[PDB]
Amino acid sequence: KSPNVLLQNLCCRILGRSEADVAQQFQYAVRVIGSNFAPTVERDEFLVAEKIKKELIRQRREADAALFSELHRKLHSQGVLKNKWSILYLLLSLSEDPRSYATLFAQALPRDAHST
Amino acid sequence: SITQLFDDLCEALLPAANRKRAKRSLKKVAYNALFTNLFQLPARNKILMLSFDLRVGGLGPKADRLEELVEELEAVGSVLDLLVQLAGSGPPRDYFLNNKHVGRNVPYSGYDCDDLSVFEMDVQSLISREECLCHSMIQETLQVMEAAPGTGLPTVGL
Amino acid sequence: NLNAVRETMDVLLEISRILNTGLDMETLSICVRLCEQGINPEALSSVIKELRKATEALK
Amino acid sequence: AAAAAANLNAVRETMDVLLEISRILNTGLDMETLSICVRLCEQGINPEALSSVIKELRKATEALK
Amino acid sequence: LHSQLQSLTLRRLLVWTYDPKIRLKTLAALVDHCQGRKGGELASAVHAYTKTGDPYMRSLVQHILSLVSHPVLSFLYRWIYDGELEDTYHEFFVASDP
Repeated sequence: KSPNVLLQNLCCRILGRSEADVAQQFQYAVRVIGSNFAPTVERDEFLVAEKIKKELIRQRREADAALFSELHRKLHSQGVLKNKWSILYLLLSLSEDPRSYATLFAQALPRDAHST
Repeated sequence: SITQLFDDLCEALLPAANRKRAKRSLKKVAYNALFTNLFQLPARNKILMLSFDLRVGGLGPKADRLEELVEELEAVGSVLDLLVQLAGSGPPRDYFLNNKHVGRNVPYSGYDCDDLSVFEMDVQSLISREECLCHSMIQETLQVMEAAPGTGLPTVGL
Repeated sequence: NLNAVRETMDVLLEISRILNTGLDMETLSICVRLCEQGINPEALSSVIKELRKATEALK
Repeated sequence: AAAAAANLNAVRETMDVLLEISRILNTGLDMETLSICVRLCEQGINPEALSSVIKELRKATEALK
Repeated sequence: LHSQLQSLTLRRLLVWTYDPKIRLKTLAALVDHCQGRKGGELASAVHAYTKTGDPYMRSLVQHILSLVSHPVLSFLYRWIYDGELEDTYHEFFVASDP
């Protein structure tokens, strides 16, 4: 498949509809994804890992912070995943707490220093 | 006049100069090919899937225009479904562009170096066009100037 | 009405110009009026690509 | 043959581990949706952009329900 | 620019650094017009650079003003709703007498 036809499956998974029904949202999804396709920050799985541990520790869930370290190694053990930074950067963003300031802590590099 | 609208179509695609029997034979190719498909999904979505591929390779505002017309063409659906099929068959300034130096209230940006990098490619393609011409003009005539006597000449072929 | 069906036909040229379709202004009014009859457009995509194919064998 | 069945196994593994990282992080995704977001991220796509979309379509499916 | 030196030449730099020859022309002449000004008198001498019309400069300086005039609008929103002015250095235009 191609990312354009693949974006429409997503709009049919989240919203329960057929592609002939939902076409205003898919018009908004091409606006955002398109023109924002290239990755904007330098890619490294190390920094994104030390932020999913720092997050599960912050919820007093210190046991799952050491289980993730064993699940993140298995990803490298099999080796069918090319971009492991992206899929973790996304899974971290959609994370909800079952139950502030971020310019102090470590952020990804900007990629503007290089002549892209 | 469906039996005639196929006869006027066959005239336009006929390139101007036997022009009296070719139209009779080309009307066969029109019918021999029309009934192959007949023997053997929304409409606006197919445009967006082509709108996406526009924005990826640059040229954003053009893609924001293609969607601007199909929104007013609503207030016919089977016509745009025909244009999306032939999307790839076709044949191969404005100073008020980025120009942070003109405006009424232009917002603070800081250096970009991503507009000046795509403003030297606008020039590099110019010097690379007027150089292929001089490669496709001295070649088209030196291939005839230096050959066997009487090859490129049409009067010697009589 | 002919003023309306002129505008609706004039807008439709641009979306066929940026989509890079070889259809000029004359072949468009032919195909628009022919599609207006009720013929299925999935077949017309094949006749134009073949008429343009046999036209190239002459040149 | 064989190398075409050994790849279908090494993909069902990884798609099962990514589903574990997905639940301990409490993302609302499920096994069907998560296979779409993985394919997209293989071609190369901003996860800051793709996640804004999912954070929006899930934010509009409630106004309709 | 340094990553490409490993190609660019002199005549290629002139176009690369033609714009930062202006921002480093306003800033290097914005710090001389306000030399001895402290407190609000400085936020009033980086505002006398907005009456310029040049759409590239009037949209740069009109941003530095939006940062320099943040502390001034911090005393004002303090000396209006709470009436407790506090500035060891004399900046606010409301001077108290012990």
